[PDB]
Amino acid sequence: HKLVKNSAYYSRFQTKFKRRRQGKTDYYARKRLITQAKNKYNAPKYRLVVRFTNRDIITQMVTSEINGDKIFAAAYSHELRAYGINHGLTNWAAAYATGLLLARRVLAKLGLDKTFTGVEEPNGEYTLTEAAETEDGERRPFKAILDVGLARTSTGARVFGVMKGASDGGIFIPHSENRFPGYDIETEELDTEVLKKYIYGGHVAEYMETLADDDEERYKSQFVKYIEDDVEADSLEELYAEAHKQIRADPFRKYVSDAPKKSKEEWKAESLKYKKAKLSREERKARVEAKIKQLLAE
Amino acid sequence: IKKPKTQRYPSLKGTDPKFRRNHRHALHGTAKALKE
Amino acid sequence: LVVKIANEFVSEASAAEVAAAGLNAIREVAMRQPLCMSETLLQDLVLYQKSKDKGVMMAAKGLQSLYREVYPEMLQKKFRGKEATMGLRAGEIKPLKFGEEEAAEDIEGIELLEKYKEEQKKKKVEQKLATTTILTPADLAKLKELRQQAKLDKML
Amino acid sequence: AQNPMRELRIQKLVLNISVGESGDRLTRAAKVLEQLSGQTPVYSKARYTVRQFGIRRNEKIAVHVTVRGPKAEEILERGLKVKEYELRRRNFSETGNFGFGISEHIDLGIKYDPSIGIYGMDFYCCMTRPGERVAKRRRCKSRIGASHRITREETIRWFKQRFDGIVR
Amino acid sequence: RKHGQIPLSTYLRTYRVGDIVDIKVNGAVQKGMPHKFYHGKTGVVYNVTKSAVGVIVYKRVKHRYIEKRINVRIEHVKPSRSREDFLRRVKENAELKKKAKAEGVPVQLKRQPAMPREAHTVSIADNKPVTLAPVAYETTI
Amino acid sequence: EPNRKWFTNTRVISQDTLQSFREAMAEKQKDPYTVLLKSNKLPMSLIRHQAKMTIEREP
RNA sequence: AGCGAAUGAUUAGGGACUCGGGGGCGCCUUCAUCCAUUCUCUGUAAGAAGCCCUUGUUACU
RNA sequence: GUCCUAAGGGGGGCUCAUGGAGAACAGAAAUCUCCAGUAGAACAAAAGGGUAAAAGUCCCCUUGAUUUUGAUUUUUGU
RNA sequence: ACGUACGACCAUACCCAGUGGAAAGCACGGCAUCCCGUCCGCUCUGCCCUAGUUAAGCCACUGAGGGCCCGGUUAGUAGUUGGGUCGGGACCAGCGAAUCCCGGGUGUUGUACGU
Repeated sequence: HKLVKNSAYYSRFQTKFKRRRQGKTDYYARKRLITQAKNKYNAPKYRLVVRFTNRDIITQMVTSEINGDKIFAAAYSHELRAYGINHGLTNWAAAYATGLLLARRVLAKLGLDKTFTGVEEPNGEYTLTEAAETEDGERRPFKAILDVGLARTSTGARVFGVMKGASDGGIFIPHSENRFPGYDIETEELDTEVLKKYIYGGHVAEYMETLADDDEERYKSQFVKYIEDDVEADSLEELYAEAHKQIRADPFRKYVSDAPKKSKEEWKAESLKYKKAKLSREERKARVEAKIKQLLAE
Repeated sequence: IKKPKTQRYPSLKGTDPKFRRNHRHALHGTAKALKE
Repeated sequence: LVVKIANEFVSEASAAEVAAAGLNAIREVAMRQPLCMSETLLQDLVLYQKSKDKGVMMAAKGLQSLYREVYPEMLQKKFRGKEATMGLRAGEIKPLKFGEEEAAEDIEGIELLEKYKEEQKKKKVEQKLATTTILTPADLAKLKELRQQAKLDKML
Repeated sequence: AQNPMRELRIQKLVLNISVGESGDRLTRAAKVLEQLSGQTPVYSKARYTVRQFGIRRNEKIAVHVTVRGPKAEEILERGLKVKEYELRRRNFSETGNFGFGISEHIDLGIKYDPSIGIYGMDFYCCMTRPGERVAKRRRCKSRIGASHRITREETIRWFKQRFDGIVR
Repeated sequence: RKHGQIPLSTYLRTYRVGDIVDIKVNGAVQKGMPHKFYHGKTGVVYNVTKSAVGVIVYKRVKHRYIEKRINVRIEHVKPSRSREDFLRRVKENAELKKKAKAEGVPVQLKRQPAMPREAHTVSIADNKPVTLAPVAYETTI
Repeated sequence: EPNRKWFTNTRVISQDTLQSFREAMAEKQKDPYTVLLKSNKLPMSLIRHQAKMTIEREP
C-alpha cells in the first residue's frame, strides 16, 4: 500500500538535463571534449562529431561557444550517391568515404586544401598527418578530436572508419591503431591487408560471394538492390576508388535528393496546414463550463 | 582603516613560470628594439 | 572446527560480541594454520569488515591482513591491497602448501653481497662467493644491510 | 489492435535449478541444464547467510540458463507437455509473463543417467511485443507505452490460443 | 544551484589578467576551492593557468588590510558586472563625446542623480478625485 | 536528557517470592538474637473509618 | 558534541531441557537455564596611471 | 602482550536501498523474471555537505602512493 | 513551420492517462560471413534500406490530473532605523517582506543539412 509517487516525491524530484533525459548527450565526456586550457584563450577546439543512423551517417566539424555549438563543416553519407556510392551508405567503406569528404570540405573551407593533402592512395597503414614543407616554413596540420557519442568503442567500429577517412583526408586526428578492424590483441600488430579490405569494402564483397555460393535465397533477400543495379563483388573496389578520386577532385558536389521539392515558404505553409492548434482561453473556459455542467448533472 | 597603496608595476612572483619566462625574453627583445 | 565456529558464532542471528569472538578465534587459528580455510568461506568472513560493529570490523580486517601477508590468492582483488597485487602480478608471491619447507641452495642476500663485491672491485679497477670466498663477519653485516635495503625497495 | 507489430512473442525462457548446496549436486544440475539448453549455464551464489538453510554467502547454491529463439519455444512446449497443458491462473504475472515448475527432468524426454540423478526445474517465460529495443537500447532509451504493454488477460488468451492450454 | 550536472558554459568563459571576478564556491566539485572566508568576495585576476585563475583579494586584519593571492578554479569563479556599468558608460560617453564634438553642441558628460521634478498640469477629466475618510466606510460596515 | 529507562519498572518481584520473603523475615523478627547480614542491600521496604462512615451516612 | 528498533521491555500458558545446578530413589525430578512467543519507531566599481587605433618582441600559444 | 587505525590512477560496462506481481521442494527468509524506484543504497560523520551512462559496483591494464624548484592559503620555520 | 545532428538555459521541459501525425527524416525492423561481445546476436558490434508498421519511441493536442513556473493581492501589513521632558503602545522622519488566497499558463532558442 506504499505510494512512492506522491506529491512530496514530485516536489522533491530534480530532473536531469534535457539531452540526457532524451539519452542523446554524455556530458561527462562532453566536458572533457569541449574544455580548452584558459592560458590558450579563444582557441577553438574542433571536434569531429560522428553519429550513426539506420540509413545515414552524420559527420560534422563542431566548435563550442557559450550559447551553442557551431557547425564549421558537415558531410552526410547520402551525398555519396553523387560521387557514385548509391549502395550501402552505412557500411565501413561509406563511413571512410564520408570522413574523407568531410576532411576535404573542411580543408577547402580553411584554405589549407593544397598545403595539406593526405595519403592519396589508401594503403591501410597507421599514419598520421604531420607538418608540411611550406615555403614560409613548417605548417602544423589541422587538428580535430573525434566524438563518437554513445557508441561502444570496440575493435572494428565505423566511428574509427570516419576517423581514418579524416586522417587520410588531412586532418591531424590523434589516434591509435588498436581499434582498427585488422588489429589482433594477442599479437599487438595491425593487419594492413585486412584494413585495406575494409577501406575498399571487401568484407561486403566476400559476404555476397559466400551467400551466392551457399544460400541464394538469403542473398536475394538481403542484397537485392545490388542485383537490381548490377553492381558485383569485384567492382566494389573500383567503385570506391573512383568515389575517392571524385571526392578529392570536387568536394562540393550538389546532390538532388529525389524527394518532393518546394521552397521554405511553401513547406512552412504546408506544415501550418497540417498543424493542430491549442484551444483559446475562451474555448478552454467553455469546455470547463461544460465539464462543470456534467458534474452538476452527475 | 585606510586602503593600502598599490604599485603601478607589480612584482611577477606568483605568476605562471612559463609565462614569466616568455615575458622576460619578450621584455629583452623589445628592450633591444628600443635601443635600436 | 573452523566451519563449526563460523556457523555457531558468525551468523545473522548471532550477537555482535559473539561474532567478534568467533572471528577473533578464527583469526588465531588461521595464523597458526592458514590452510584450514576454503576460499569462499574466507571471502565471506572478510566481507564482515563492512559490519557496523567495531569489534567485528577489526576482527575481519585482522583476518584479511593476515591472509594478505600469508596467502593473498584467496582474497578478492578488491581486498588484496597494493603489495599483494604487485607481488601476484610480478610473480614473487608463491602459493603456501602443506609440508612445504624452504630449500634455499644459496644464502639470503648472497647475490646482493656478490653484487656489492663486484661493485667494489669495479671501483678499485677504475681507481660463487659461498663456494670459494670466506664469509667475513663484516661481509655478513654488509649482506644483511643490503638485504634490508632490498626489502625496503621492494616494499616501496 | 490488429496491427501486426502488436503480436505477442516470447522474449526469453529462463530455466532455474536452486539446489541449496554446493559441490557435485550443483555440478550435475549444471550438466543437466547444459545438455538441455545447449549453452553453458551460469552459477548463482548466496547473497546472504541463512543458518536454517545451511547456506552461506559467496557459496554457490543455484544454476540457471536463459534461452531465446525457437529453442525457447521448443523447451517451453516440452515443459508444457509435462504440465499437461494446464496452468493455474496465479501463474500469470501482472506484467504479462508466466511460469511453472516441474519436479523431474526426465519427463522432458531426457534419459535417466544414474550418476546424474533427478532434479526439478523452474520454467519462466518472459513475453514481449516488437518494440522492446526502445526500452533496451543504450542511446535514446525510453519507456514502452501503456497501449503496448502486455496485460495478464492478453497473456492468458495468447496461451490458450497457441498452446491450447487450460488456465483454471 | 540544483544537484546533479554542472552547466557546461562555466568552462567556456575566457579569462584574462585584470578582469574583475567574484568567488562563488561550487559545492559539487571539491578540487580547487578557496578557504571558507574568501567566498562571495570579488577581486582581480593576476594569473591565469590551464584550469584555474589567480585572484587578488584584500583581507582585513586588525587595523590594516593585507593583500592575498588565491588560486581558484574556473568552476568557482564568475565574471562580475561591477565594471559593466563602467565599460558601457565609457564606450557610450566616448562615442557621444565624439559625435558632440563633430556636431558642435556640447552635451551632458557626467551622470546626474535624481533631480526634483518640474511643473506639469494634471487634468481631472474622467479622473475625478474620490473623497477618503480616515477609516473606510465599507470597513465600518 | 530524555531516556526510555525513566518510564520502566525498576524493581519487580513475584507473588510467591514476596510471600516467602515476608514469612522468612517475620520468622527472623521472632528471634531477637538473630540479625541480618548486609541489611542495606536487602529489600526491607517490602517488609516495612467508622467516624467517616457515620458522617457519610448522616451529616 | 551527544541520543538512536544499532533502543527499552515482556516471557503466565509452550517446548528444548539434564548434568545447567541441585534433590530424592542408572532412574525420575525441583528450581533454574535458555529458546520459541510477543510489546515498543559584508565584497567590488564609478577613468588622464583611463579608452581607442597603429606598430613591434617572444623560447608562450 | 596479540588485533584495527583503511588501496590509489586511467578507461569501459551497469544501476542501488526498497515495494508490487510471479516460479517444484521454497515457506517470513535460498535462486530466477518483469514493472515501479531522485538516491531514501554505497563512498571509513550512524540522522553534515556532494555524487547516477558516477565520486557507487564489476571488468582490463597499472602503481601520479615517483623525483626537482619556487608561489599561495590556513598565519621565522614547519 | 516540420524533421535530423550537436547544443545553450535545465520540469512552463517532469510523472500519469487518452487522441492524431501530409512530405521527408526518425524509430521499430531483417540477416549473424567478416570486426566484436555475451549463459543467451537480450545489450554491443558487423551486414541490409529490400518488405512490413506508425503498434511503441518521437512530435502535437487534450486533463476542473499530481507537480513546476509566472503575475496580482496579502500590504505600505509584519518587521526594522533614528526623535520627543510622548503615554502608562501611539505619533514624527523614513525603509520595507513572505505566506494564506485570486488567478493564469504547461517551453524559448543558436549553428548546419534537409522536408
